[PDB]
Amino acid sequence: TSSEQIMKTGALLLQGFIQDRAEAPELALDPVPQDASTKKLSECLKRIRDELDSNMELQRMIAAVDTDSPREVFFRVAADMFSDGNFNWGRVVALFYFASKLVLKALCTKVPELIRTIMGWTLDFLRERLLGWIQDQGGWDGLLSYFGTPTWQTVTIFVAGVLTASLTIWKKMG
Amino acid sequence: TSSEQIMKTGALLLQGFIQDRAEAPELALDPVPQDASTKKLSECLKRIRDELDSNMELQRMIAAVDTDSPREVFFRVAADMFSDGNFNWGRVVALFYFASKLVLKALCTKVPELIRTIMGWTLDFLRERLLGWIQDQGGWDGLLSYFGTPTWQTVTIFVAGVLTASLTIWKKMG
Repeated sequence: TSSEQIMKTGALLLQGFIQDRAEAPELALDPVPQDASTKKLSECLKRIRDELDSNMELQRMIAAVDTDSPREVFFRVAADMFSDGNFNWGRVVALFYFASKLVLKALCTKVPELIRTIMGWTLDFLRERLLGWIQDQGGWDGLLSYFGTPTWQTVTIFVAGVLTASLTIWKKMG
Repeated sequence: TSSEQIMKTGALLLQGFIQDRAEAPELALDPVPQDASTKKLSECLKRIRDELDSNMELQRMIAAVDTDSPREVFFRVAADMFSDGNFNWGRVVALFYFASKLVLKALCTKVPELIRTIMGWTLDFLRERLLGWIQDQGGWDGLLSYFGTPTWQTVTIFVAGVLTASLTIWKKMG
């Protein structure tokens, strides 16, 4: 519940979204030693991550993102997504899911320098805008509770609900 | 008219019945971005929802439901309500109205974990038993047609007619 701890687990999770699906090996980021706690979180998020991968309306919007000049697209999404001073785990999770495919959309266009670059922005944005609220949720473990074991496909609708809804605004305001 | 679309609008409407009247903010479900189409549906259902709120014979039966062990009461109602392989919008609407107050009857007994849980069951039941028929009605927009603008208080009688009639059977078969 020290920033450190939250930052730490944060990168770990973030990296989870990424390396699970897909590039100079010398600059690679050595996998972060998971333990029990962060095991169930990641075990969970990969379950979300595929229901989301399977949401087309989201996939469409995702497809509409600047595949290789995404500095601005990320920070404007992240801004709007919490533009209301509230926070739920849905929102956090989505931001993470979004960042993930930002990468996969760049790895495909083969610009691996940015793995780091994006992982940078997020965890930055984590610290600047969320470290507080998470700290005040007893840390990440709350996020498990956000996902009880039958209600997968339901929350996921609402969680894509917001992410789509925000990409969409970006899509029109330029 | 893809399941997605129908599922989507489905949650949106469902959530409409609920959050319009009334609880850990961290697990909250972020409101689903409405558009024009689903605007009139929800604009409509809230008009039904109050004529129903105002039907006492229904309110009585509603009062007789297990306030906090409702897994079975819901699925047995939903079963009987379409136990005849026919479908009208009245029936659908009522199922939705019922689920709504199931929640409000639980929020009052302060068990907010179940918001999700019930929203789960319904949209499940939506998919398994209704996605077909709605798909074959050109989707939800048909439901508007079920409610022409003078004949409010009439259909509502028949719509409560069925819902009461089904709770009633549950009330006796145990």
